[PDB]
Order: sequence, then C-alpha cells, then structure tokens
Amino acid sequence: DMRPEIRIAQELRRIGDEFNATYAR
Amino acid sequence: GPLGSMSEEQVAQDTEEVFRSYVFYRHQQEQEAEGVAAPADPEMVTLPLQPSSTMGQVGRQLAIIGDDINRRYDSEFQTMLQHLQPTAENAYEYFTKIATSLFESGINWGRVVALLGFGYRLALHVYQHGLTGFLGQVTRFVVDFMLHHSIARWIAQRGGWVAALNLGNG
Ligand SMILES: [Cl-]
Repeated sequence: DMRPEIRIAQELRRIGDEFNATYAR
Repeated sequence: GPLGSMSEEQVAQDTEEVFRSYVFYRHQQEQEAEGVAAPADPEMVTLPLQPSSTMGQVGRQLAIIGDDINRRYDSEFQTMLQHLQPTAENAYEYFTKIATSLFESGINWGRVVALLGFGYRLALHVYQHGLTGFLGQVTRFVVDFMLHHSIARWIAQRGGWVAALNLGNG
C-alpha cells in the first residue's frame, strides 16, 4: 500500500511509538 | 499534583486549547531556529488563550519536547505531503483517514502527540502552498454576483467580455 495517507499514518505511528518509549516510560 | 477528574467531553474541549498552544509555540520555535527558511504562516502567530493556563502550558511543553526531534522528519513529511496533495476541500477526509490508521492498533501518549504534530504539519502545508482555496471562493463570489445582479447581462448586451479587449487600445 503506497497511498500517501497510509505512508503518513505508518510514519506517525512509528514516530509516536518512539516518543512513547522515550517520554512515557 | 492531582490529576483532573474529567469527562470525555471536557477533554475534547480542552484539546482545542492544547492544540492551538502547541501550534503557536512550535511555529515560533521554528521561526527562531530557521529564520527565512521557516515557512510563513500568519494563521499561527496569534495565541488565542491564556499562556499560563494549564492547557496553554501542556501545548507548549509538547512543542518544546519535539523542537529538535521534529525537524529531523521535515524532509520526509514534505515529500509525503506533496504526494498526498491535501487541499482545504479534502483535508477533513484525509485527516480522518490518517488519524484512523494511526490509532487502529491502539492508543498511547506518543501517538496522541504525533496526531497533534500531524495537525500542525497539515495546517502549515495547506497554507504554505496556497491550497487554502480562498481565491477560488472569491472567484465564485464574483461570478455569482455578476449573474444575479445583472452585471453579466449588462456585459452581454455590449458584446460579452471580448468587448473589453478594446480597453487600453486607444
Ligand atoms: Cl508518499
């Protein structure tokens, strides 16, 4: 799935999970 | 300190202030850091809330934590948003699709913060690239006024807009 909306969502998920690992424990 | 005892609805209402504060402070930091390389967006230069309020400080804190980190992702989001081609007309649909995908596998604080960051980038991208649609609206105002207030009729009686080619020709 190369739809930009899907690629954006997947990167936001990756970035958010990295943030979560750093600042919420 | 004590956490708030909150309704779903109160949190939703507070989100407006958190997000507007976040956007203001993130845009301000980026202008300071990048100078002329930072895209202008006067929608973002007003802070329509009390900065010392709890929600003001929450939004600022999230902007501060992201300051350097967020800039590392500028290149890839510029590219993805250029491919997405968001507009004022379709932004609600794309926002909803993207946010739904973000949270499909669950919620955590980082994903919430990433949602605010995406809201910021979407608002900036659409303004920065002139995708806000306002000139298109004004065009519709002009056409509608001329049709319904007899201006188009007046021009038609004089040969149509082609008659205006004579203006500026002696
Ligand atoms: Cl893409």
